[PDB]
Amino acid sequence: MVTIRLARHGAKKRPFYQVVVADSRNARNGRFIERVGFFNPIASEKEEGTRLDLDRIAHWVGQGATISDRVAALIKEVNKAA
Amino acid sequence: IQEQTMLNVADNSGARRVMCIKVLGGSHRRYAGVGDIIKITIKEAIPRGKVKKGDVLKAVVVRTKKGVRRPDGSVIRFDGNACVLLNNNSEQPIGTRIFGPVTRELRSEKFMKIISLAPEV
Amino acid sequence: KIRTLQGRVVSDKMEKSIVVAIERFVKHPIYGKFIKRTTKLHVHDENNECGIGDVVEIRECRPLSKTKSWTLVRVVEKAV
Amino acid sequence: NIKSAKKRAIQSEKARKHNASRRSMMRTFIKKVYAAIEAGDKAAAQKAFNEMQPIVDRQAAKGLIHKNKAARHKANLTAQINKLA
RNA sequence: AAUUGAAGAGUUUGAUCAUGGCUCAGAUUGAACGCUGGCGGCAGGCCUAACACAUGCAAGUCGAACGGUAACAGGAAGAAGCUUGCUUCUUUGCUGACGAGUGGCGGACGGGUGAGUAAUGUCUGGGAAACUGCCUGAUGGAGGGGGAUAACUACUGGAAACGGUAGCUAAUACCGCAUAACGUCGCAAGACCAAAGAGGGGGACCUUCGGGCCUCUUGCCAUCGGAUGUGCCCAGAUGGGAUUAGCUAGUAGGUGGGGUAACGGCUCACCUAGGCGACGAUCCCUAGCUGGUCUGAGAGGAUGACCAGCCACACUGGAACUGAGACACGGUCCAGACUCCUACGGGAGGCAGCAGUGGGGAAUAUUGCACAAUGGGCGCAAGCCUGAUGCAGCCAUGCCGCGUG
RNA sequence: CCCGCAGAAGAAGCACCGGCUAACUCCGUGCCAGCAGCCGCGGUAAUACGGAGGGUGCAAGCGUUAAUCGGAAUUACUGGGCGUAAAGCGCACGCAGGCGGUUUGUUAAGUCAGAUGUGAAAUCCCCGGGCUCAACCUGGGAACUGCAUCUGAUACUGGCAA
Repeated sequence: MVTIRLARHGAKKRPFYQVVVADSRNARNGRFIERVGFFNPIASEKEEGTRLDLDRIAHWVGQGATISDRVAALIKEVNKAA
Repeated sequence: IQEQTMLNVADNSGARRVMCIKVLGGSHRRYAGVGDIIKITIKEAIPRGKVKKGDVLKAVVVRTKKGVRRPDGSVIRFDGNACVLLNNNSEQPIGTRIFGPVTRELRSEKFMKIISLAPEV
Repeated sequence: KIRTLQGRVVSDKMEKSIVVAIERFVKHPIYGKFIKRTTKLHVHDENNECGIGDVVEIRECRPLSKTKSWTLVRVVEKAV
Repeated sequence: NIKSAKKRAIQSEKARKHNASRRSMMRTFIKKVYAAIEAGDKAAAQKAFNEMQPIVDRQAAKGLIHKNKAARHKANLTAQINKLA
């Protein structure tokens, strides 16, 4: 299935996850269709700890993309009732 | 078998055709074709074999078109003559694997290895 | 509406088919001189209409044979 | 035994026997339609076509004929029994 | 904001000026060797033998498909220390759960390697003739039967993969009948093709007392869509050698027949004699290709280590089966150029997965921990698996920072 | 990561010094031993060999080797030459190919302009942010100098006509 999932792209002990849409069969850091946004688990003063293109996530959910547990959690954190 | 007999080889290390140059054992022994030892040369060899063309060494006859007679009168005849290559001094098989049928008279002394490696006895 | 390539015909000895040379004016990647290059395409012919030396317009289609993938001249019904 | 590759070998053998049986029966019916075409008589060719058609449709439904083979077999033999006249 | 950018010198000569080669100062590395060596962070680490591999793991899961209980728990008609549960029966699947089995999905992903491959490959740009499990939208069905088998039971094959011989049983295993259209074939009339349940809770009624009945969840089938993956075509680009110039009969087109999911010489019969090539065909040698990387002021020259995309291979050479997807790393069947293994007759295996061993080399690491995270497989979920991955170990291998006041 | 404790405490080598190339004297040896990338040094006063002292570079590294590019404009498209330094076929006719005097009309193939799709992400460059800093990770842009398609111009080239 098409999945909207995280891809670990950071350095050692400091991960930086790219929230990305990809086929489920591909590797974690491999081929993807489009890049929705990002999420840094390392906490900071910035409001860009997580950024998501919710329009693209809605478009792919309508197309049939499934959402991972971490992506659903990040969508619950990045909403109108934040 | 006899002198000037072209023979096939069963073992892998022995390569294609061999020709008997002397019939070992005895003074004017003419025909020895059952489990006897014969001196051979290599008349045509493939490069995959360890031996090469023109190398003199011993053999033991394993299959013969004349055929060995069993005690009850049974005759086991093989199409085409075959031998297994042996060292001149140690009289042990150079070839690691034996191909083809062998006969139960090849059981005495150093030929248990030949019939153990052989498929059909 | 449709991609068309235009070129002269080299042999009509094929039955229901022709070979068309398309000449392209390309720049050399290093020396910069505009050199002329030729691409020869096997083109399907209907009713053997194209005879040698004729400039014809060809259109990409499904593979009609091995090495054949192009088609007829122009619009049908003989527009004048 | 517990390894899935061995159970896959068992299942592949059983499915090959089953699929060979069904493929053999549909090729027998198709070669019946072709033999009646080569005979040149239309009534037995139409009866053989009417006997072949549910079998080839059913095995396309079950999943080894993949329905475009069924379409091609029906289309070709309908064309041939109509060209028999 | 996003080309802010170019250094020469030594050496021919008695001396000069040219030409011209040689050499140096610079940057770079998957580097090696010698000398020396404190710490940390990030990255890198078999460049040869695609040589041969000991040992351990690298692909399983679902009891919410099913028969069932091989283990672990909860229930005891039988009498007990003459204490009444502090332990036990011909026992039972009754429940939770579960060895093995049938079945479903996954084993085609992820991981490795660069051997082949100078063009069924790659990069860039176009096309139609196609399929597409799992994910999603719309519409409509989901009715009723049958036969078998594994497990099992008894016998039994020198103890090969382990097979046979009888009997019994279940399913979301299998096969028919009905149904039949916006599906298939057909110019039309018409003909034809589908399936399967399970789980959870419940007013009344009837009842095996398990259900019919009412919901809910999920599952099934058909068709048309979407999305995604894949197959196919065309054009351009893609090393060297012309001391390699002529190669090609399924070769080149056509028409019929077959074949594929689909166009197609893909294949066959027949006809026509065509096709490619000096804009390099064919042959030989070499080579995975790209994004990129190093140098360079650029244009170029070199190169494809890591990382990411695409291709190809899985002891060698073939071949098909299952399946949506393979002609399949840890799947089958053959041959063998190899090692183990008898009941010497009867067979097993394939690290170019992760460690590691031998060898080769100038040289390249641990037979470590964890699924905590991110991914994948199964499942409704808990969860199980994951040598992907996250980490750690070793090595000054590179970059960077700090220290030795 | 922070705090605390003791004591400068536990922590410096490698190459070079004739010119290119920053840094020079003395002792030993005497075309020997030996150095060398090139020129070249050594045959009794050696800044060139081997030690010492001094100095110069780089520094947890430093030299040597291998391989690439640069310098090399020494394969020259940018960007070379051919009288004598290497180089004009002994000469001519000539097919392919390359290039073409002048005017007008037409086409827009090359050419130019604008737009659209793509040119994956990463890397490279710019503006920021996070690791105490840097390396490293990362937001956005720029770039990907390319290809295709649509529209427009007609000066040069190409086609056609006169």
